[PDB]
Amino acid sequence: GSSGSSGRRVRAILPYTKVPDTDEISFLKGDMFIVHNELEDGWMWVTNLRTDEQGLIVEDLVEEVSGPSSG
Repeated sequence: GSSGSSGRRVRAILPYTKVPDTDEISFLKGDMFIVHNELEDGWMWVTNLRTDEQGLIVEDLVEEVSGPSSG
């Protein structure tokens, strides 16, 4: 266990179409996730809270969940 991040939270602003014959996962707009590992080429090993599965999503199809406003 080395120095890193705790766990960034993001949300799918739009529905994606996982790739056929791969680990990728299909999510829907509104579905949250949990950033566990930060990959390269714009990718991260997160886990959908709805499907409760792990996969590879792009940081371009998600948004950062942070702010003063509640919720």
